[PDB]
Amino acid sequence: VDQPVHNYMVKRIHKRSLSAAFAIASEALSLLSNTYVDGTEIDSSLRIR
Amino acid sequence: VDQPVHNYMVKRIHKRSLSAAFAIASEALSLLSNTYVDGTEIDSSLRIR
Repeated sequence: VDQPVHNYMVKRIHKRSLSAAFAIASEALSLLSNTYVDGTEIDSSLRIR
Repeated sequence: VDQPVHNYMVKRIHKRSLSAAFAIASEALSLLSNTYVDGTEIDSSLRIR
């Protein structure tokens, strides 16, 4: 004679990641570090670029 | 980890041409360049031709 069964299960999460890079040039940092000092009509175009 | 890439290309023009010929006989030149000397009934038909 049989009796009904109960099954008990358990699972565990798995951790992953994503990574994306982002470069910048040396002249880009040099043009982006002004701190309200420059502003001639030739450096502004390079900063905008 | 990978970082985005930009590309720059430059293409130039290339020059070609077309040529087509067109001939006029010397008799037709003598007919067309009378400079107000002809005008009879038989020169007019040759000038029209």
